[PDB]
Amino acid sequence: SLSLWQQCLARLQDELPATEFSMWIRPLQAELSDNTLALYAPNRFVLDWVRDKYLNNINGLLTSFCGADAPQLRFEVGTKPVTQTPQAAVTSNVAAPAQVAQTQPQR
Repeated sequence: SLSLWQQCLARLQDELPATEFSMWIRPLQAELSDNTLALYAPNRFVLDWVRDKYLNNINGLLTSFCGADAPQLRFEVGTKPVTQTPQAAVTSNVAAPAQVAQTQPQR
């Protein structure tokens, strides 16, 4: 019924008139990990900012809710990066030893 993010928002808007959070969260995408509220922003700037105020607020609530269950928060820039490149290699080897020959008889 209720989601961490949602609560975090209302809590921040209820704790104080600070509506800024609504600007540094609306365009962002929060992710619940059953105990970790991540935040997806278009850049790192927003993250630092949000983690500056939002964090404090959220944390206070997480503990104020239960304390022994107070989860954590995460921050990142959009979705993870992408990878895709070729691969190859080459090797070699050369050799050609020898062995002297002699008997050296006696008398």
